[PDB]
Amino acid sequence: TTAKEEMERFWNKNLGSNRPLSPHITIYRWSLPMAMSICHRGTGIALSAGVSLFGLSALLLPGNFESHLELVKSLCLGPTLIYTAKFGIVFPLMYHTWNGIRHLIWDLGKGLTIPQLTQSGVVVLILTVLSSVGLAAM
Amino acid sequence: PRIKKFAIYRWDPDKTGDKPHMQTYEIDLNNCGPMVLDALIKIKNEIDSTLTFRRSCREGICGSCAMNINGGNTLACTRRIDTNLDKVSKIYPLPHMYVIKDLVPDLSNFYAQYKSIEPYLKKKDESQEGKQQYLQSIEEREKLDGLYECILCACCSTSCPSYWWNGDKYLGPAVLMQAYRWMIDSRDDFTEERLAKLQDPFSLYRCHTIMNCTGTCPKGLNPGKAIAEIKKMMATYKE
Amino acid sequence: SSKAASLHWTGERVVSVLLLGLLPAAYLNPCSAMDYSLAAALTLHGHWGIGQVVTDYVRGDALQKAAKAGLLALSAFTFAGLCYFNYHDVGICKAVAMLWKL
Amino acid sequence: STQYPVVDHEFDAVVVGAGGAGLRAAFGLSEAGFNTACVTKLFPTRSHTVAAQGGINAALGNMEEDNWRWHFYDTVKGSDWLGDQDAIHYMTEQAPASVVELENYGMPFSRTEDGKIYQRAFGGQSLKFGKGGQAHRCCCVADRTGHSLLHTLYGRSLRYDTSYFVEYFALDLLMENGECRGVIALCIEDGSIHRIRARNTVVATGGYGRTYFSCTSAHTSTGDGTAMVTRAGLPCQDLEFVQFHPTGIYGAGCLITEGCRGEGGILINSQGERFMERYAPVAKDLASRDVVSRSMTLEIREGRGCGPEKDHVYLQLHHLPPEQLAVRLPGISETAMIFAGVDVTKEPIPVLPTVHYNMGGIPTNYKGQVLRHVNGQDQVVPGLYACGEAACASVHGANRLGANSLLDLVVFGRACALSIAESCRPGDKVPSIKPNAGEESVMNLDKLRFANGTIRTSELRLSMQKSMQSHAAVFRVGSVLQEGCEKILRLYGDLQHLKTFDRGMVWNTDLVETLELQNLMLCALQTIYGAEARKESRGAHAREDFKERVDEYDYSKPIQGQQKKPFQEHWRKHTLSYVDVKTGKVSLEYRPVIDKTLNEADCATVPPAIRSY
Ligand SMILES: *Cc1cc2c(cc1C)nc1c(=O)[nH]c(=O)nc-1n2C[C@H](O)[C@H](O)[C@H](O)COP(=O)(O)OP(=O)(O)OC[C@H]1O[C@@H](n2cnc3c(N)ncnc32)[C@H](O)[C@@H]1O
Ligand code: HEM
Ligand SMILES: O=C(Nc1cccc(-c2ccccc2)c1)c1ccccc1C(F)(F)F
Ligand code: SF4
Ligand code: F3S
Ligand code: FES
Repeated sequence: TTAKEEMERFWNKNLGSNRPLSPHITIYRWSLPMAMSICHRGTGIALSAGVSLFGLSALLLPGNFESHLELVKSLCLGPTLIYTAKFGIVFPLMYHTWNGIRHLIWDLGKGLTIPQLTQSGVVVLILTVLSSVGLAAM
Repeated sequence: PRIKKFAIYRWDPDKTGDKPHMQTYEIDLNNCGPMVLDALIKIKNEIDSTLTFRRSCREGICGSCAMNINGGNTLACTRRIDTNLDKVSKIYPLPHMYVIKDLVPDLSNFYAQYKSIEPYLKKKDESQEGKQQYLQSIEEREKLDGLYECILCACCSTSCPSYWWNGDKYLGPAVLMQAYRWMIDSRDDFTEERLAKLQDPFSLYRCHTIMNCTGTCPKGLNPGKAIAEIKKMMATYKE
Repeated sequence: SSKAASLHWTGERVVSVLLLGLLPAAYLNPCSAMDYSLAAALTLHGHWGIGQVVTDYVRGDALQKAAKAGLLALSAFTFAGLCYFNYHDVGICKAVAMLWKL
Repeated sequence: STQYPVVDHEFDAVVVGAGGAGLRAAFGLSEAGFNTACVTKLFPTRSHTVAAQGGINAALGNMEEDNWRWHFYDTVKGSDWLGDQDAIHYMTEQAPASVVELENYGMPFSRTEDGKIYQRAFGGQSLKFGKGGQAHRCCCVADRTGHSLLHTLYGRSLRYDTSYFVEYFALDLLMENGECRGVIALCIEDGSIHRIRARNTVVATGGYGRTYFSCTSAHTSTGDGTAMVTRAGLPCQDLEFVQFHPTGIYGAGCLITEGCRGEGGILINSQGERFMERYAPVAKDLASRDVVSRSMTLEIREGRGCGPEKDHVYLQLHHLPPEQLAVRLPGISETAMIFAGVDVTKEPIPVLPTVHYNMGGIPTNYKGQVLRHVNGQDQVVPGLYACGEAACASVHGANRLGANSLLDLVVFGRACALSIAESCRPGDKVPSIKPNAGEESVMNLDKLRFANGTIRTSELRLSMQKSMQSHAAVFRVGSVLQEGCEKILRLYGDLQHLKTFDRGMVWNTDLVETLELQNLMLCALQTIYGAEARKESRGAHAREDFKERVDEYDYSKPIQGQQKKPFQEHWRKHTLSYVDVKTGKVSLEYRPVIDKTLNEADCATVPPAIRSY
């Protein structure tokens, strides 16, 4: 019996059986690395959705970009509420950017120990908040 | 008397239409060894022998008793019970695995994946074997430390979200580290073709560096690191 | 007996480091030339990224194929929509610049 | 019986055991082109031999100049002249070839300056036939030499079309008219019953350490092949010989390697005095396991204990360089800290002599063929082989040498393969078995599965373990041994009374552990009765009544003109034990040790002498 034959039989056995899947996301220990892997996907997705919405509306919707901005000025939000929208854009970008660099450092082979993860994790987290406040204020 | 509560996952396939549930046991810790396995053994021997789990060495070097204790995957024989009586130890089988009965997961696929990478020495001219000890320098041998110690407990792969969603086509941290183990054994001659065996989007390239595997390893090993080390060889090996 | 799986992976990191360099590059040097290179680097990286989310979660025969096609369409539509914006409007750079001091 | 699915498998050969010996035998058979099945109640990696730590002996002469014949002398001395020299010749000659075979397989042996396999000093070994000081021939993968041995043998095992019946509990031998036909087994996975038949059958089921309350051995060390051979009416050998390893941890009784001592580790009593200098002057704490442990046990007797309750002794390590402990003993460094909260680099480990090895087992040829005893003579059981710890070629005798069982495994596993390959052919007539063979195994299985009695399986196991522990320990006396016997027999009477709870088919551990209990008892009975009958002190068996080593001659004085003692008057002979499965009666006989080697001209016989270290 071969390794390929064993798997093919494993799946034949279990799928046709009344065996239950042991709980996973329901019971496994929450960690910062975990949350940060999740957030990288989330921010990654949100950003592409925003980029594609910007490209698609540029093809599908009428009027130039100024005509679209002049429409935002219409329901003139308070200077702080405009800063909120501005912070809500930069936040996911900055998180994904900094955590992105971390991902890249990893691919070089560097910084892959449990202490280095928790450390570099907080450095990313802190760097997000600072650069997000710092950019929104420009 | 110091009474500690254990909440344990239960399922009996030989019982008509039984569904998975939790059962709680209570143990006097003065009359019980320090490790979780000791409890399991005690509640098995004294309270309930319908409890069914894998175990052998009680030494943390066989890898049989691997399970999910209080969130993380470890070995029950190496994990001491948290003497804090206000907390209740929750014991589950290895996450996202087909449960045979109680805490006994079907590891058939796990081992088959291990087989598919050929965890043995491969020489281009094996017509001289069994007569001369091969020369490996002390420095060439250090390169295998943190790699050979693996016990195949399947804790890491079972703590791995990619191995949950894609356990069929993706080999997982456990098996992958052993592929690496043989890649850098200086005595091996099949290094290029060992890397070519991973040239598809699933076998190796399904890890997105969650590092949750390394954090969980009961033996202190770092499968995560070794995977990223594989990836680098994959991008760089010529011909 | 090609080695595409590893090449593709490298490609991703090459455009990752590219995209990283391109953000400050665009701030310091905002121009037409940056508007397009930013549009290419952005959609490609995004395309490959979502492609990973797809290959991770989309379990299926004719599904895996379909999602990958619908992603390709969305990606292509995006790159054009952006290039249209760079040609016939103020472009990615100046548009952000206007949006910010508002 | 309308309840149990009977599934018949056909093979050339069956190996029962996926340990070190099991595997080498298993894939060795497949390599010779045999359709082989391997039946094992654990996944092969989980088998004890992973717990192995010290090393595997081969006279590779890597550290100094060595000769395999010196290794020969050492083991036979070690064996206390109960070891059959023909087998010891074969093993020690094959030693280097077998160890090289393993390294060539990819076993990650630790290396030296030369780049060769690292060998270390160990208890009981010498150069120049004893006259040349301490020998360095213990080949080792750091502190985890067994783990690696088992994992590479398993790695290799995957190259051949061997059929691995993973997690199948072997119940009995298939026996027809003195000949072996295979094994009947329970498949734990679904409660089904499989009759695997073959021309040749190899038993490699390891030891029975779980007969005692304190052991280094795993929870699965329950002498299952031993019980199977017993239930067939076949004899077992030297079962009273139970190795008490000197350095087992005080807590859970986990093994701490003898390698510790070979690296420079010292044994210390309550007053700090290096007590092993007092017992063995020349060899110190690197003396034989039986001597060291009995010295330890005797140091506790006098009042020199070391705990807050004075019941153990310290193994000191902190004087050795930190980097030496890191590279040589990293695995016990971890388990000393985990189980005893001990930093090896600063504090000593609490160690106590505990049960470890079974030199007794299934009597065997140097070729690995199970021997029965007819008319005071040896006789080969057709189609039945045994190797590893479950066997007894008595390559170990009255006291096993340290780091010789991993060798035992590899050599005799291979030997079993060659004995089959060189006697019969693949695709030869596989002998047809009776339509209802192994019936009583299923009936036995059935009673235990629905066993509604008064004494729980776990409780009786405890009664057996504590009894063997206090009645047949390091030291033993006639009276104490006798109460042990009449106690174990009473506990065998208790077996008809046991309560079992789980009534399921799938993974009935409640059930298997009861099968294990029948297996354990049958092993224990023969251990204790044979122990009581042996009225001499030889190797690990130490009688406080008869402290004398009783041979055919008084080997202390000249051999010249002396009266040779008749066979039933001296004790330099193997104990052969039987038990009537029903009444639980142990009856015993004796067969001579083999003194002649395979070639006097190449390897000279070593006659008995005064044996002290
Ligand atoms: C206990 C111990 C022994 C030991 C050691 C460390 C420890 C903690 N270190 C050693 C060392 O460094 N050097 C050395 O030479 N020896 C050392 N030892 C002793 C040695 O390890 C043992 O004697 C040896 O491991 C015995 O191996 P064996 O080949 O006989 O197989 P096993 O490891 O004992 O495993 C038993 C196999 O048989 C199968 N089995 C058992 N019962 C059944 C039944 N019921 N049905 C089907 N299969 C069965 C098991 O599955 C297992 O595969
Ligand atoms: C322009 C805005 C960006 C968008 C729309 C975007 C989009 C995405 C998406 C959809 C993913 C896939 C998510 C996943 O697989 O988990 C991803 C991953 C990634 N991103 Fe971005 N990203 C952007 C900016 C950046 C920047 C500036 C960097 C540079 C540090 C970066 C580095 C990475 C890396 C290295 C990954 C892959 C990590 C891995 O799974 O191994 N991204 N991105
Ligand atoms: O699904 C992913 N994690 C995931 C998704 C949902 C829940 C959990 C989780 C939550 C708590 C504990 C453990 C795991 C984890 C994930 C996230 C980022 C990148 C790649 C992945 C994956 F590879 F596809 F697996
Ligand atoms: S690397 Fe660690 S968690 Fe993974 S199989 Fe080996 S011991 Fe288990
Ligand atoms: S999903 Fe597993 S492999 Fe390590 S890189 Fe990944 S945690
Ligand atoms: S049972 Fe041996 S690892 Fe826990």
